[PDB]
Amino acid sequence: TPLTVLLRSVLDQLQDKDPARIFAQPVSLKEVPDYLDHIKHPMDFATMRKRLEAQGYKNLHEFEEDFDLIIDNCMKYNARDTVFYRAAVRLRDQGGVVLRQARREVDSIGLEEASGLEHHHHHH
Repeated sequence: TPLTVLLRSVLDQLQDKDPARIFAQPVSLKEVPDYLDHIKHPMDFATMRKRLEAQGYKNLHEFEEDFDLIIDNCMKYNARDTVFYRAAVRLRDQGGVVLRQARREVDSIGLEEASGLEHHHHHH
């Protein structure tokens, strides 16, 4: 469907803002045993991918909410002076540009035309 196509393109670009794959898979309790003491709703790109594949996002807003979980959880759990926190800040800022442009396109030119534009932009 057009919505899956749009969200797939957006998710691919969001992951490009995470080149070291810090957010690509769930945080492991084996490596981070106290994670769930601070984070109640873990989220990661692979989990968003699965939800996408199954048409589990009603619209862009629900998709943004999952992206926000990835960001907010990382800035909550990890202290400011860490590699994880800084990577979350870059993903928040760089991905926010992507998300606001995608919403802007859907609202102005329609979902199909936005999915077409998101599959290959001519500029950024």
